[PDB]
Amino acid sequence: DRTRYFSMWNQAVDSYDPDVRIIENHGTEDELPNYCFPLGGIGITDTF
Amino acid sequence: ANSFLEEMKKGHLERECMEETCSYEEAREVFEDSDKTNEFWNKYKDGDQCETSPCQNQGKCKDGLGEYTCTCLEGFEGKNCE
Ligand SMILES: [Ca+2]
Ligand SMILES: [Ca+2]
Ligand SMILES: [Ca+2]
Repeated sequence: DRTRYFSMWNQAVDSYDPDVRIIENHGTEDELPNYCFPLGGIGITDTF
Repeated sequence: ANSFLEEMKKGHLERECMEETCSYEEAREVFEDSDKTNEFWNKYKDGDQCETSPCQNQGKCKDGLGEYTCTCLEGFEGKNCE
């Protein structure tokens, strides 16, 4: 095998990521949106 | 007066039109009313002008950006009902 490494002879074979050679496309899953909020929480306000 | 949030929050006269220039609208936003829009915004820098009631003989006052209108009754007129 050549899929493992060894320091003794600087032994490691170069490779590449699979998905980089051929990409895929499925979009993603994003039904739920994502929200930021004010550090306090209510920000605006109005004397009462 | 103006900012990313100075004109994005609630419109309150106790906020925008008071401590800078109060150029325009921020005296109209608070009330949503273009009637005293330019009959009151002239009184932001130099003080009021009709508070003295220059018109005598029971004559009403009207403020303009530089000159004052004095409405005196039938048979009465004048620059200050004078
Ligand atoms: Ca302010
Ligand atoms: Ca306003
Ligand atoms: Ca305003």
